[PDB]
Amino acid sequence: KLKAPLTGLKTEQKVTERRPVAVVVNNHPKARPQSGLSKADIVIEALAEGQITRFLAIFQSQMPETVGPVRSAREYFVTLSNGFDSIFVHHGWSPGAKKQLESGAADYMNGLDFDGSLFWRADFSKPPHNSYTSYDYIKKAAEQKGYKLKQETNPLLFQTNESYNVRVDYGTNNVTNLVEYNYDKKAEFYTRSSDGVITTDRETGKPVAMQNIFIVEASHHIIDQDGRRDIDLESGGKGLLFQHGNVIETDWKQVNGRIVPVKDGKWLPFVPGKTWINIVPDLDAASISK
Repeated sequence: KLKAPLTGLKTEQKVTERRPVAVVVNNHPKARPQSGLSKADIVIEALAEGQITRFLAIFQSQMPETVGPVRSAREYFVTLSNGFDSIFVHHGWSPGAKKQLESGAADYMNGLDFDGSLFWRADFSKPPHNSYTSYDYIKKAAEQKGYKLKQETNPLLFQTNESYNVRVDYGTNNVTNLVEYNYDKKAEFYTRSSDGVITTDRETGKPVAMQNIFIVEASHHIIDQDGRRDIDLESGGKGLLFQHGNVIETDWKQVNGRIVPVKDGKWLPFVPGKTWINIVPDLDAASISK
């Protein structure tokens, strides 16, 4: 029947009203492999702690069992979550993020408040990379805060040979953080790996697969005395779009809280399926390959 808003794939009527759930997911080496990333429609990676990146996994067409490890919230993540007015799930936060959310920026769930009940601690890992929750517990937390679980969200724009792969380097002089996306002509999708290991979902033991790689160049600026940096996600800018082994040079503008790829005065559509967005402070961090 109808299609899912964030994937463009057909689904059942009930999902059509399932409110998006955006979870901040730990991407520190010790947090891999994470749980539930294969069920996310959109996953956004961006620099968080030092040279370490962090994810915002947005679920809508598919809800995960357990998801995590959960990590601290950042302003740019609150902003990204809001592009879909999603229930914001996290654990801890930066000063800016705190005031933002305490100012009513979004319906949130802080691991701080449920650590011990709706949020649990994994025993095969140590803090603070052992913090998880589940869609079932997330619902229970919504039932207490009076958060609406059903709402319709405006869908993304989807469409109806060659083969280029891409790598993204976040690391610096001494620290390394390499992400690679390899297209599978046969499978007709991309595979991911970080620091040399293929990105899998601990919950399935299977590699995650997406149909769009969207590299976005956004200004990273320090706005803290400790050095914390923010990411200008409103000024628009340039980026790269990889789909079907193809590569497309593009720009991007923010349209209603969403980062929209636009080229020659028009929105570029996405291929139905999962999408992975990589925010980088320099489009130079990316490198394609045949």
